[PDB]
Parts: sequence; structure tokens; C-alpha cells
Amino acid sequence: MRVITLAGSPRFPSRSSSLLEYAREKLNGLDVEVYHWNLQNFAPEDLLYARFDSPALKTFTEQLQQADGLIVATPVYKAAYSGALKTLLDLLPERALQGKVVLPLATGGTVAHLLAVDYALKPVLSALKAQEILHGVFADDSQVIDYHHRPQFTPNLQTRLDTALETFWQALH
Amino acid sequence: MRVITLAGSPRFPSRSSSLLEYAREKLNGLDVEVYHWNLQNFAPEDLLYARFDSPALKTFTEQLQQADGLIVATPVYKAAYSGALKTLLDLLPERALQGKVVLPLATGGTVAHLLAVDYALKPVLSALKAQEILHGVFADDSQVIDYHHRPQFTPNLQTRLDTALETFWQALH
Amino acid sequence: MRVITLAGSPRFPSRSSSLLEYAREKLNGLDVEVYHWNLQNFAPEDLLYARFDSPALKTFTEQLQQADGLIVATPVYKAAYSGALKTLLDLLPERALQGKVVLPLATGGTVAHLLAVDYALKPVLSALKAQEILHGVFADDSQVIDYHHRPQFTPNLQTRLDTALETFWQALH
Amino acid sequence: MRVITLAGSPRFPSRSSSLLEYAREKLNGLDVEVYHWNLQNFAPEDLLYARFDSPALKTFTEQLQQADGLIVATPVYKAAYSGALKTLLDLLPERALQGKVVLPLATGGTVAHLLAVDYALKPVLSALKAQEILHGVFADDSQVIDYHHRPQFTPNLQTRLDTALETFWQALH
Ligand SMILES: Cc1cc2nc3c(=O)[nH]c(=O)nc-3n(C[C@H](O)[C@H](O)[C@H](O)COP(=O)(O)O)c2cc1C
Ligand SMILES: Cc1cc2nc3c(=O)[nH]c(=O)nc-3n(C[C@H](O)[C@H](O)[C@H](O)COP(=O)(O)O)c2cc1C
Ligand SMILES: Cc1cc2nc3c(=O)[nH]c(=O)nc-3n(C[C@H](O)[C@H](O)[C@H](O)COP(=O)(O)O)c2cc1C
Ligand SMILES: Cc1cc2nc3c(=O)[nH]c(=O)nc-3n(C[C@H](O)[C@H](O)[C@H](O)COP(=O)(O)O)c2cc1C
Repeated sequence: MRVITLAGSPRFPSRSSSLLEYAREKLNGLDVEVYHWNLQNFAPEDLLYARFDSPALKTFTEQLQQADGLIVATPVYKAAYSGALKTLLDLLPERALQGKVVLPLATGGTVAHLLAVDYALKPVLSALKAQEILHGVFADDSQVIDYHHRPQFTPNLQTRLDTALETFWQALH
Repeated sequence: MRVITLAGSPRFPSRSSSLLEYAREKLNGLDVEVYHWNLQNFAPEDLLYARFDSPALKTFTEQLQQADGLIVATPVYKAAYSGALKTLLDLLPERALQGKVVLPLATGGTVAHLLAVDYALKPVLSALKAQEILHGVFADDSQVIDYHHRPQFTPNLQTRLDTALETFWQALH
Repeated sequence: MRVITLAGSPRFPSRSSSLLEYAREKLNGLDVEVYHWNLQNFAPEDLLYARFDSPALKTFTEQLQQADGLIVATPVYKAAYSGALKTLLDLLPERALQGKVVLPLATGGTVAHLLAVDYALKPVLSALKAQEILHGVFADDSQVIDYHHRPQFTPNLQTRLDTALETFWQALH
Repeated sequence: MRVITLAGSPRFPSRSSSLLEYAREKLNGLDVEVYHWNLQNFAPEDLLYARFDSPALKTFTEQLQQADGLIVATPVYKAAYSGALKTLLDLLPERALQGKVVLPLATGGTVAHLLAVDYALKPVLSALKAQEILHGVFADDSQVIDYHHRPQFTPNLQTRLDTALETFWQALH
């Protein structure tokens, strides 16, 4: 019914955010209230100094609470998720994703770090008590032909995105 | 509705198996067809030398394929799942858990090894292409009052098993 | 000969930093040039927006290059290292720890997350090509009796610290 | 100087074993006493049913204890080390690798599973109390030109093995 999408790259434009964009598009047809957030909606001072009286944190935290699902995207940095993304996750309440379906998306420079999603990001999402976590979609940088403007992907990436998004849509019932 | 239960303990009875026995009991209550497998169903030489023509592997494989969901249980050895269970997972086809809901259970000598589920078992189950992986249940040995004659758990662990099984049943629609 | 120490908690005072403090003390006797850094030496805007033209980054990056070793401390947040710490690590060059001995220290609220060091922090340090990574020291919050003033630890924690620091000192030759 | 080499592959000859054979050869060149073990030294039933009275386990254990360092090699199965190797690691005493330098080697069908070394194998070796764990070497199968009759590697992989072995030898002082 409601879905939070969360872009986790500190950079803009972002290759991994182009994956969230295609997802957002897909849902915006199916009349689902999609609330999109990126790191630029928070004050860097709040995230870095772990400040829970953050006003932006509160609004986000509120909107998450009412969400049925989360789609979250990260670049791979040093074989794991972005630090930047993590600093926000660290401010969520202990059971923040209790009862929600979670779909993780990632882009990375090398195929050699495909496993960063399963080994690094999923356990954090799980510590936040995600009720179920989908297989997810990792894409190396060669899969994204264009993102500065409209996202363009190889049919392989697009198809895998499609499949995941279909599974997520079903799981939200 | 078909579910496979898979005991990953090298000994029998085990603490981790008592969790599956309790699971079996609750799912039979709902007219799910439950099929139990343990490591004692395979010849040690077939698993330890990765022999793909193992007759039991072919039977397990046909059974898994027809199954809608999998509950797998392991003890926690050296900060991970058991090698023993892993010998069998290594012999399954590449997409063996595609289209399937997976619930992982585990028991551990110390709470210090709780992260073994998220950081070690889950990524293996995801390499097999599990469609979705539930939060799961970890119990340190002190929560399993009896695993020999009748599964008996502390109230907290029994409540967490029930919450997990209810989520797992709902997922199978 | 030279050692970087790096406090990774966004908070001050810090329980995990008290572990670095005892380490710093230990080395300051043995005439080793110890360069200490915490996250407060960087601008939160630089870390969050991934800015490599950071002046503080340069100085740190320079001092690391000449260091024989790194001792790094993190609180456990959401079953992994701090996001805050990670945002700095993400700005280091790809082979930043090539040729260095690395000792990781951590404090966490629950024993249940002892494995966050080995499963989450070590692989990042390794992606940065640490030449060798020591076993490390994890301490749950009950081990630290006092840190607002002088650090006070249980003899168990202190002894394990001692042992690790001895091993690190030897490895720096 | 005593080193144990331990082949974790369930088949022989294996790609991962060719790395150890090359290692053996280089260390004998330096009058290190090298002791090679593989899974074929143990009875499959002892490993798969965790039987502690395995005579070979007692011999391996005495040998490990007297050893200064360990080089262990595994193929990468389902995003991790082999279950087969893990069955043997599960049977070693709690502090088996205390006081020891460990070098991990691995080979994989795809570069996509490179993180199996850091995210899966290393935490197991650290649960055994390895004093220090070197960066190690991962090679995808395409880097091993021959493992049957004479180990032959691409120049890049041979250079990385040499760098690792030189670090390992230096560590043994
Ligand atoms: C600071 C930084 C660190 C990176 N480290 C890795 C890495 O460890 N492994 C990898 O495969 N790619 C690495 N890359 C490449 C990115 O993960 C890749 O280009 C990704 O698509 C960027 O996504 P984004 O546009 O959303 O930032 C790194 C990139 C940056 C900027
Ligand atoms: C060979 C062996 C190794 C073990 N290593 C660990 C360990 O590393 N960490 C831990 O928490 N418990 C360890 N234990 C204890 C088991 O995790 C715990 O007692 C478990 O519940 C036994 O489960 P089972 O009866 O299903 O086999 C080990 C037990 C055995 C037999
Ligand atoms: C934002 C936040 C998240 C935390 N999450 C966890 C956690 O997942 N697991 C845990 O054991 N402790 C958790 N804790 C407790 C801390 O890890 C623990 O109190 C630690 O000693 C703090 O160290 P520091 O003073 O250096 O910040 C968390 C604490 C904070 C402030
Ligand atoms: C049962 C089995 C499972 C495998 N699964 C994977 C895998 O999940 N990921 C991967 O990268 N390679 C996988 N492979 C390929 C091996 O990782 C690769 O070919 C390896 O180098 C074989 O090493 P070995 O000859 O030392 O046994 C698998 C091979 C076998 C026999």
C-alpha cells in the first residue's frame, strides 16, 4: 500500500539511484503511495554526530513506520554498503523494519563484489528485524549504459529488475 | 502445500532438530505436507567427496523441486553453520531454491554466535536463489529445555518460533 | 615505528574510544610515534557527500601512508561498524592499508553481536588490502566499568587488550 | 619452522590444491618443514558425524599444535568455503590456531565469489583464534592453466602467490 524507497549513494547523479528510479516508475503506475528519500534530505551534521533529535529523521522515521515495504539502493564501497547510507540506518529504531518486505538494490564497479549485498547489507536490514528480505538485484557498472538522463540498462539487468519488482509487489499483500 | 524440513546437525537427536520437530507438528496442524530430511539420509562418502550420482541426492532434489518452502536448521559451529549441512548444500543444483520461501533456524552454545545466521547461513541460501528469506530464529542452547523425548522450550523461544512459523505459513500463499 | 590510531564512534565520550586510549597509553611509553584521529577532525559535509578534496582527508591520508600500523575502534551499530567510521574508510585510496598491520577494537551493547568485528569490519579493512589483520578485541558494554574519566576495565578485558597490543607491537617489525 | 598445508577440496587433483603444491615447493626451498593434509586423510563418517575419536583427527591435531603457521586452500561453493573443509574445521579444538599465522587461498568458478574469502572463510579461521590472517589469494578458475600434472598459473596469479608466500615466510619469524 505504501512503500519507502531509499537512495543510499552520497553522489548525485547516481548509478545505483537509477535502479531505484526505474522501480519508482514501475510502482507509480500501480497506484502505490511511494515515498522517496535520499541522503540529501538529512543534514550531514545530524548523521555524522548520530543526532536523534534530527527533524528530517523524525519525518522519515514516521513515514517508514506506516510503510508496507522498503526498496533500498547502495553503491558498493570498500566491499560493503556506503558509509553514508549506514549512518542513517544507524539512527533508525531497533525494530524499524519489523513486519516489512525489503528489496535491496546495488551497483558496484566490479563483479568481484557481487556478494557485498548478501554479506554486508542484508544483515544490517535484518538487525532492523526486516520480516522478509528478497533476493535482490546487483548490477556491475557495465550493465548501466545511461543514467545521467533516462536510465538505460541492458535487457539482462532490466529483466532481473522486473522479476524482483514483481516479487516485491506480490509480497506486499 | 509442500514443505521440506532439513536438519543440518551431524548428531541425532539434536537441539536444532527439536526446533524442526516442533515446526513439523505445527504445519501438519494446517494440512501442509511436510517431508523431513537429515544428514543420516545420505552416505557420508557421497557428501564428503561431492558425488552427484548419490541416489538420495536425486530423491532429495526431486522432493525439493516440488516443495513450496524450506525450513532448515543448523547448530552453530565455529561462527557458522555446520560443515556437514554445507556438504549437502554444495551438492544442490544452482537455482535449487528459486521460487521458494526459506525459514532458517539455528541453535548455539553461546549468544555470541547469533550473527552466524545472517552473516553465514543466509548468504549460502541466497546463493541457491531463495526467493525470500525470513528473519528466522536463533536460540542459544539454554533456551532448549529438552530435545530428546519431547521438544520443550523457554516461553520466549516458543513465542519466537510461533511468530516465525505464522509468517512462514502466510508466505506460502 | 609510526602508528595511526582511529576512533570510529560519532559520540563523545565514547566507550570504544576508551579502548583506543588505553592502547595509546601503552604505546606512548615504548617511544612509537602515535598519530591519533577521530571523526571530529573531518567536516561532516565532506564525509557525507564523499568529497575527496577534503583537506583533513589529505593530511590523514598522508599520515596513514607513512604509518606501519593501524589500530581502529568502532561501536557496534546495527550488527556492523558505525556508518560514520565507514564514510571515512570509503574515502581512503584503494590500497590504503597495503603493507600495514591492523588491529581492530570494538565495543557493543550485546554479546550477541561479538561477531560484527570478524564479519563486517575485517572485510572492509581487507578490501583496503591490509597486509595482516590481528584477531582483535571485542568487549560488551559490561566490561567497561568507567570511561567518562580514566578508562577502567575488568581484568579480563584489560588482559585481552594487553595480549593483542603485545602481538601488534611484535608485528610492527 | 613447521607449516601445515590443508587442502579443502573434496576432489583430487583440484585447482585449489595446485596453489598449495606451488606453496609447498616454495617453502621447502627455504627449509621449512611442510606437512600436507587433505580430506582424503579422514574417514568420511568421522567428519560428517563429528566423531572426535577419529584417529586421524588426533594425528592432525598434534601436528597442527606443533606447527608455526597454516596455509589452507578451498574451492568456493555456494558463496563460501567447501562444507567438506568445514566438516574438519568443526572438529578442531576451540583455540586450535592460537599463536599461529594463517594464509588462506581459494579458487572460484567466477570472480563474483571473491568475497567468499573475507566474508566466510576468515571469520571461521578467526573463531579458531588465528593470531593473524594474511590478505590471502583468490583466483578464479581461469587463472589456473593446469592443476593435474604441474601447477601452471597466469603471470598475475603467480605474482600474487609469490607476494603472499613471501609475507607468510617473513611472518614466521
Ligand atoms: C568511494 C568509492 C569506493 C568504491 N569502492 C568499490 C569497491 O570496493 N568495489 C566495487 O566493485 N566498486 C567500488 N566503487 C565503484 C562503485 O561502487 C560503482 O561505480 C557504483 O556504481 C557507484 O554507484 P553510485 O553512482 O550510486 O555512487 C567505489 C566507488 C567509489 C566512489
Ligand atoms: C563440534 C562442535 C563445535 C561447536 N562449536 C561451537 C561454536 O563454535 N560456537 C557456538 O556457539 N557453539 C558451538 N558448539 C555448541 C553448539 O553450537 C550447540 O551446543 C548446538 O546447539 C548443538 O546443536 P545440535 O545438538 O543441533 O548438534 C559446538 C558443538 C560441537 C559439537
Ligand atoms: C545508534 C546505536 C545503535 C546500536 N546498535 C547496537 C547493535 O546492533 N548491537 C549491539 O550490541 N549494540 C548496539 N548499540 C550499543 C552500542 O554498540 C554500545 O553501547 C557501544 O559501546 C557504544 O560505543 P561508543 O560509546 O563508542 O559509541 C547501539 C548503540 C547506538 C548508539
Ligand atoms: C559442487 C560444486 C559447487 C560449486 N559452486 C560454485 C559456486 O557456488 N561459486 C563459484 O564461484 N564456483 C562454484 N563451483 C566451481 C568451483 O568454485 C571452481 O571450479 C573451483 O575452482 C573448483 O575447485 P577444486 O578443483 O579445488 O575443487 C562449484 C563447483 C562444484 C564442484
